[PDB]
Amino acid sequence: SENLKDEILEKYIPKTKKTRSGHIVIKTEETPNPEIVANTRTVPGIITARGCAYAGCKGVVMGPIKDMVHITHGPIGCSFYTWGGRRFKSKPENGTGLNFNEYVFSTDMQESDIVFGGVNKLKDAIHEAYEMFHPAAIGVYATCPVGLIGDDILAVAATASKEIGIPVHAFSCEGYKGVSQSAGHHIANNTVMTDIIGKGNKEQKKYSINVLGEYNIGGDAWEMDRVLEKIGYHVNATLTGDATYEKVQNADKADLNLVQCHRSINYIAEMMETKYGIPWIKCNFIGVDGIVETLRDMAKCFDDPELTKRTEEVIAEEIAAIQDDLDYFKEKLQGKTACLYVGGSRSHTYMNMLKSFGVDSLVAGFEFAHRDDYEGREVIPTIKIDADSKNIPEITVTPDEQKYRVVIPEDKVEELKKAGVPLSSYGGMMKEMHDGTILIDDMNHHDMEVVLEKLKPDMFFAGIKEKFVIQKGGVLSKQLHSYDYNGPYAGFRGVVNFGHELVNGIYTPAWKMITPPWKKASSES
Amino acid sequence: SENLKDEILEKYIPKTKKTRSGHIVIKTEETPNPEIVANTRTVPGIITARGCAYAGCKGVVMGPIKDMVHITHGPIGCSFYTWGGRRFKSKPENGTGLNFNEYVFSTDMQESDIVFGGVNKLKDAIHEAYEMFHPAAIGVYATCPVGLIGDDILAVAATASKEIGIPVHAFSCEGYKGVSQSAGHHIANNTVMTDIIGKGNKEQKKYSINVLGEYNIGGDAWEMDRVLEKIGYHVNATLTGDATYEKVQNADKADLNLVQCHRSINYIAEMMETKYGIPWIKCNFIGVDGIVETLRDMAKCFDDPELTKRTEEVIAEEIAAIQDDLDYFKEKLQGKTACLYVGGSRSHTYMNMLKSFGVDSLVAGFEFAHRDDYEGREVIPTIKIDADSKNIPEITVTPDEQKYRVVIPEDKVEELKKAGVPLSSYGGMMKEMHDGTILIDDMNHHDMEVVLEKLKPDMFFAGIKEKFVIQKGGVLSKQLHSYDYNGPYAGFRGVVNFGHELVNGIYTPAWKMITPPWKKASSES
Amino acid sequence: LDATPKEIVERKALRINPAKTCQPVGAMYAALGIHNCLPHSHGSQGCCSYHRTVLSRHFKEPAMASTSSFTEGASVFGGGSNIKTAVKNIFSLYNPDIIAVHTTCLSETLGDDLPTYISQMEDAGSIPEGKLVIHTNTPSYVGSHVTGFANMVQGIVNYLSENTGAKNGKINVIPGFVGPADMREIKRLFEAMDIPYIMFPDTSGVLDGPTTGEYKMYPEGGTKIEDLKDTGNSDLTLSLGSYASDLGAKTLEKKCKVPFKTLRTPIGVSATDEFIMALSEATGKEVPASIEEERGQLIDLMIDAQQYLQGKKVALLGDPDEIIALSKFIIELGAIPKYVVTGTPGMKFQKEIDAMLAEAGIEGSKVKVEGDFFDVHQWIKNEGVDLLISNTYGKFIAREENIPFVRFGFPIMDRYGHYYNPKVGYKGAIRLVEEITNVILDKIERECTEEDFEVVR
Amino acid sequence: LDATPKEIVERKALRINPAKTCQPVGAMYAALGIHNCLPHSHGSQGCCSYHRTVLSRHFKEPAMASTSSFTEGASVFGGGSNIKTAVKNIFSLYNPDIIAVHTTCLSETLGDDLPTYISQMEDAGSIPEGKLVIHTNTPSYVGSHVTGFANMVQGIVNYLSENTGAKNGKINVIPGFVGPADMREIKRLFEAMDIPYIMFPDTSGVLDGPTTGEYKMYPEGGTKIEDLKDTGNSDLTLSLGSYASDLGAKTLEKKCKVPFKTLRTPIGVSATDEFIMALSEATGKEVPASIEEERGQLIDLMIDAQQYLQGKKVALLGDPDEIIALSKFIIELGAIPKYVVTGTPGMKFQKEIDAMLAEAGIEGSKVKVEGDFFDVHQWIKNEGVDLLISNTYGKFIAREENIPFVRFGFPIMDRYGHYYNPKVGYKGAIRLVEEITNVILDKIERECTEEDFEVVR
Ligand code: CFM
Ligand code: CFM
Ligand SMILES: [Ca+2]
Ligand SMILES: [Ca+2]
Repeated sequence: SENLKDEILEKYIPKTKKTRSGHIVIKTEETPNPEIVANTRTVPGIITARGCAYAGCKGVVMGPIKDMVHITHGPIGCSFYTWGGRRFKSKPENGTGLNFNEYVFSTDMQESDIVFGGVNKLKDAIHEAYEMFHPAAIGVYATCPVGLIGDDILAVAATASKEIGIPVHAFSCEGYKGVSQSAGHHIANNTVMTDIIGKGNKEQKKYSINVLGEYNIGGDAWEMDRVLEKIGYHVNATLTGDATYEKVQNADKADLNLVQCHRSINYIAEMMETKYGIPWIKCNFIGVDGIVETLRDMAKCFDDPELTKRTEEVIAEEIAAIQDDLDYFKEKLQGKTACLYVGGSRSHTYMNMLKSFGVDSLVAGFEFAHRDDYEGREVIPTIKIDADSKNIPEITVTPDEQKYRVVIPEDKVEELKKAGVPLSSYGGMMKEMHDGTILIDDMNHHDMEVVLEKLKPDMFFAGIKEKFVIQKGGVLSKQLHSYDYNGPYAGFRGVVNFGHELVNGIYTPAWKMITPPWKKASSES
Repeated sequence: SENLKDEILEKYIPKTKKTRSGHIVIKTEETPNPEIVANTRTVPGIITARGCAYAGCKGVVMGPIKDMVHITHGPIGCSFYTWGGRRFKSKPENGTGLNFNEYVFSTDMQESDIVFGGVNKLKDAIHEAYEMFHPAAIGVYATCPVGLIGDDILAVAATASKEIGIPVHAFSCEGYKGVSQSAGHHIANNTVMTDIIGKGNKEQKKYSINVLGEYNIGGDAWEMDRVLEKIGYHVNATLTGDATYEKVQNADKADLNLVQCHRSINYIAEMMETKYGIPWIKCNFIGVDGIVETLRDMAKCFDDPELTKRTEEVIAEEIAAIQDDLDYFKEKLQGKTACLYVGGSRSHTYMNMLKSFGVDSLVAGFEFAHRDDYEGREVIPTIKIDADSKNIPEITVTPDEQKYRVVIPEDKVEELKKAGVPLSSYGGMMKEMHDGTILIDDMNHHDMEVVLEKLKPDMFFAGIKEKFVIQKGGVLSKQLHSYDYNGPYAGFRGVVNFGHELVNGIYTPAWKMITPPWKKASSES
Repeated sequence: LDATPKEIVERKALRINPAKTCQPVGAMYAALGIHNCLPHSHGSQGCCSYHRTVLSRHFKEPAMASTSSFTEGASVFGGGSNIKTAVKNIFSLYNPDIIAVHTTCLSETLGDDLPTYISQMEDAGSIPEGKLVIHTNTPSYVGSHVTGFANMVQGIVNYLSENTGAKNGKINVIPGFVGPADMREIKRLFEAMDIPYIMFPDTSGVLDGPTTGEYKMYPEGGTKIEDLKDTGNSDLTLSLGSYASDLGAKTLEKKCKVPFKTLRTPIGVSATDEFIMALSEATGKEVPASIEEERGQLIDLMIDAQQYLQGKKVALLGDPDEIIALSKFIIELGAIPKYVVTGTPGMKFQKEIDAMLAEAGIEGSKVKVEGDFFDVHQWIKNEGVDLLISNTYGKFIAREENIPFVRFGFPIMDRYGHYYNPKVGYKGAIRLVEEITNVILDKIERECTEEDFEVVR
Repeated sequence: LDATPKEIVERKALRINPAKTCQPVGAMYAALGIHNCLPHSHGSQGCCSYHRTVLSRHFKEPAMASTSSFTEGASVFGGGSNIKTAVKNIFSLYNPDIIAVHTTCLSETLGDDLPTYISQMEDAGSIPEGKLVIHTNTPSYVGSHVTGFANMVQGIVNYLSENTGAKNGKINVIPGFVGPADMREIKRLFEAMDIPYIMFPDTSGVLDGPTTGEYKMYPEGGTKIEDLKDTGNSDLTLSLGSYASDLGAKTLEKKCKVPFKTLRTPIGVSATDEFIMALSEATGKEVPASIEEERGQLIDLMIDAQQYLQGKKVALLGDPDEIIALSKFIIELGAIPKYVVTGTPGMKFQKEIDAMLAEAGIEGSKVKVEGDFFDVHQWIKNEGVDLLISNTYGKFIAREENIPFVRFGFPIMDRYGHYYNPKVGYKGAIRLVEEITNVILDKIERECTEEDFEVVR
């Protein structure tokens, strides 16, 4: 359809009207699922939700590893604003071990460093961080001025590595790269893949699983790994959250990779299949359907009925305790309408869950994700690069001569074929969205106010900037990023926390008492 | 001259001026120790601080015995106002020990009860308390209407007691009795002597000493016993303190009785000597002087070389322990003026501790004390009674035949001469007091004000209602009853608590910040 | 903080840890809301002292009062002679403009006829010119301290509020047994509205007050005696809270037919909106932006903290009139009132907060009129509550049973400052949403595991 | 909440747990103090998200700002093209009356000349009829958010202050980097002494406020453009913060020649008195009975609570103006400022603190300008302190070493309602004394023995 595109586009000056246009797509059966324009420049002076390259690299992929001091090279706010903002949970490895979640380390650049590039203040701060805390590795991250003042944070880490004797990893993620934090993921995924996965010894166990791309926000991974510990799977590495450097290093002591977030870890999912023969699956541990399917798919990739039998037993057991609440949740919430806007992947996963409560997701979109996250992985042969995206170096992986194996032969095609087990595939969001559904890439402050005033959603799931705008006009914004300081929202157990939190949030008494007696009635008293 | 006495008096309607003059005196050379009229009835519509018989029987004396349910027979305010304001700290006897200190029991009298007598409610409330709690004894306390209404609590008590098994003890202290809280201390004292005190069966111990008239306010008794315990005496009863009903029944199994408050259990001291042969000394554990001579005289009575040197050993080690700040307290506190008005012992006991500091007492009175307390136990032949007052049971005893004993042979008169160990004697307040000082029995708000404005002290010790009049006028008042919710103020460690509290009281900066810079010389220019 | 059974013992005779005090203190308090008035306990000596001590220990301020200092002999010959001497000594030495007399169980059981002693004093020239002794009969073995306040305020209409025809344009407001900061806020919403009023009693420039560095026995606040007189010819009387305020309001309405209006104590959205609406409806004038905004900020704060508020079970213990207004406000916060007790007698409390949970769909509640603290702790031993909002003695239940607790009512004797901020209006509701939320966040911040410790919340 | 070497180490280059943040968000705060202003970050877009997200987290409110969203290419071709486009989509879509622009690391490192860029948009008709663009230069690698505030105050006098030859009898006030509640309290005080003002910035009806049901991109508080223009025609300026209101102060007076006085932020008795004294010596206004009462109720609280506030050593971290004046209050209270830290630079913080301790004979205290939380925690591990006053991240030390914590400053992203309290004035100070007494007494009543526990404190 096209009619709401005109209500939104009506106001834009025509040059912005032209650019903006491809980013708003409406799904019609007619146009049986279409193409959106994702991952280009943000338009200046539009109010967007989006970030910087460093926000996806230090912020989200690298930040989570618990025993590496992660130091920022640049002025203070790049470190300050990473200090407990995104809430990934660690606890030290097995009571002992390091945990650095509580601190932020910086080089606090000053004007002399900006004019005479602070590379010994990095040499010094690197040796200092090591002497004080003697960590597993140290990671140096780049901020906007490092690049321009010519600081080769890469060379400094190489010298550093050899005097200090610890891995010191340099990451160039200056906030003026790409167009959003999606670019940042790509930059980080490369250094991990090369110089930390694979390096290591720890021999593998049976049923070794890795959950890839799960930053354990609000406990989520501890929850998935509860249910899987429970089947007999050995999750070798969650890539990240509560990940030890030593556990990332041996992430090849696995059998399947289970990509939960496709937009941040697909580069590794791909490069691993190639070097070691560790096939990836798209997995979804959010919402019951997503979860039951993920469990049955990976049990089908693994070969055996003992493990399929126990999966069915623990599937049952689990959803039956969770049942009467599921029921409750539906009865309070059916008929309501949601719009969803996160970045990368959470507008999609949280959808199955909302169908489970009878809520209709009318509108959805991402603030930094690419075309294959909406349409499908298929379209990746097909992409127009002018952009500014991962015009950021791409790297190539060749079979590890020694640790290469093919873990499933060609009944892999019997997976993809039969019962549609998602072996190395994703078919995005749009696919799942209902008809007469709207998708908006890098939706701004303008766009959500006509979606809000034209369409009237009962709830709107965005983030923090945006939370208090929606809430102020009398509609319920729950933030899907930071869980509204709750957790888990993954697994069978998260599902019931997400359910009540939402129930409670709609049935909040003060919602109905925003308008006073003298205004809405006694206008002259 | 000292026309302060004359200044206080002159504004007084002349029938009042003639009762009031006998109350204020000046001790002076020609007159070391003048007469004061004391235990007078209170004049109506003069702000007096005095309480009632019930405050002294139920709240003060009996109150501290921690495993009796002390139930107020009367309306609710009488029970509510003895709920935690009087700071007797208690602790369960040896872990599993009943303690009812944080509870306040009542038959709460009603309307139908006044017109038909709540005598039957008292009967049912007693076995409700016993059933629910199972006390050691239960205690019954009578407020104003109970005398008026005809419920004879004495007879209900005695009966229910037989039923229940336990000691139910009825105490008539209807607050219209007496002229003050003293009346309550005489009432409590006969009953506990007659039917509680020599009813146990403990096999008396080595240097069984007793502290009598100590209620343990803020752990005062706990500090008294830690010095006494060190030395080698076995304290056997503290009379009432943190007392089990049981070690009161065995108060008779001591050799020497240390009376700390003379106004409250001097009737016990007296009858206890006369029935069992146990001599009392006048002890004082407030102030380092007060406590070292108490100890020395105690040793004079258990004339025992190791005990007599163990006292000398512990005294010295313990004063080294508090030395450095006792003469710091002084650096800051000498040269200051003090006035004391307290109940019927403290205005006198603290008087050495102030002096030890260099602070002089200038004016000092007592709420409800008598002539032996201002003047010395000797005038007890010279006193005669009624204020409006005295129809208070004068109990009388006979020595046991089979249980009386000569603890000291007539060695006692060796000692009453021999540095006059205050063995079965007390020289009151006026003779610790210096010349040109004022004593003021039953001080009004008018008196305090004249004193305060003519003499302008530096501190004035009193209690909760005076506390705030005195400091709103901007002068320090600390509280000598409640200790300002810290303590011990008695003991050795207890000296230090007073000194620091007090110097931190004087050196508080808002004292000096009461005048705003404008209405000073800066607000008419 | 021991001895309470888990296994409930429903007592009929033994009162333990009560949720009330007797009559005289509310009457004492009420009298300090008259300017240049000295409260007098006509009766028993130790009563005055005990009652002046709960005000000095709540507010950390003096509460002055005199006693007839009855003895054994007044229990034969009356307490007449005792008050007659006291009136003399009070005027000569301490000089009040008015003396407000109220009684105790002793004089009340003695049946001591105050109005004839009063008559006797200035028919025998004893009370000087421009001076007055006024009075109320306060039987402590009836009601509670709110009943006392109720009674002092109707004694004050009885002796003072006269209709001379020379009618003002004022509405009178009786604030209930609320604190000096509550009386200050209710005056100030009136100032935001332009409505001319007379509030009596007013402990505002009195039981909370500034160190001058001078002590004045009669502090400057309190209702003036010339103002209490023109309470007879005003346009309307609003009485904030039934149990405390209706009595003077109806009695005034009777001697001088001045209307009266009974509205609840203004705590949270309903009670405040309504107070406000009442002033509007009655005076014709419209609500100011200052108030729309205090109102907006309140709804916004209850909406931002909403995460925490929803479904918290609460144990409430206090006074009838305010716990009626407060339970409605935890009901609009999204919390459940689980255990609502008042110690002070009265059907209304049963009835009103009863209705409140039926039109709200709340079940499992134990609401109890004339209960005590032992009762609520025993209930909590059986199924726990999430928050406790009582005076200072509920703190023993809090510590023992690790329950969040906010102090509220009479008497809070542990803390400093409480007395200077309201619980009434939009302000005192903001304030209350703030403190119940911090108490709940502080708890969870304290008892979570170290990987469950959060930074934004 | 651990792994800090107890053994103190002094670090030259590793900054751990900073007690400051970067310039742009102070500049965003101050720009939200102008009515119908929409801040613009000129640099990459990461910096916008971060600063609006901290402003929402501390006020549970919306911060709205736009970006010249800089890419790879602006490093080669400036940000000329970027703010030009940015201005056209702003004015087209969401039109402020004023776009107030500030920069980040990038623009300062690349040398961006947004003086010519503005003149270009202007010449090019990209600024509509009657609208405007203002800018300040907020370089991230020098100073902190106090400095971004202080610079946006100057850019707005520099573009807007006018002496149009006709003095108002108003006094200009620049409240410093204080929250909506402190601006609102000082307006409350001006007007109490009956002095007309112009206060800029004025976050008052912008970063707190009503849920009404309609959202406005431009809330209605803040200063009006017209009044910001009239500052040039006032009689005096009062700077409340030498670190934050002073560039403005000077720059108003070098430009419009309106003379300025610098006061301390008005926290506590000493500095709040000199604030009312500045209002008197200037207009000649007599100080009312009201403010007099307010002063004295702080003095009776300061005095009634005194036992608990005496010989209590306090660790304090924060921004220079607020921590200098709050360290004075802590001394006034009876307590000892044992560890006094600011992340933000400048000698004056440290040598103003030095001669208040030295002044008062306080010794052993450590004063660190440009220090973090890792420093103050190591200190606490070699010398445990009695209270902690800090913004939200103080909590990690306070749970490790169980310390009573009072949240103060920017940023507190933790509790709800805190932005409605003043910390200025006698009202603010009463609220401070009150929470300091309570967190202390809270710990006591939790820590103590059953048997050793009290009911009146
Ligand atoms: S906005 Fe995720 S692609 Fe990235 S911080 Fe959130 S919807 Fe990021 S799911 Fe993840 S843990 Fe996230 S929620 Fe992919 S990692 S740059 Mo803001
Ligand atoms: S006012 Fe003691 S005769 Fe009695 S309660 Fe205090 S100065 Fe009493 S020492 Fe004691 S524990 Fe006392 S402090 Fe005698 S017991 S009727 Mo108010
Ligand atoms: Ca006070
Ligand atoms: Ca808000």
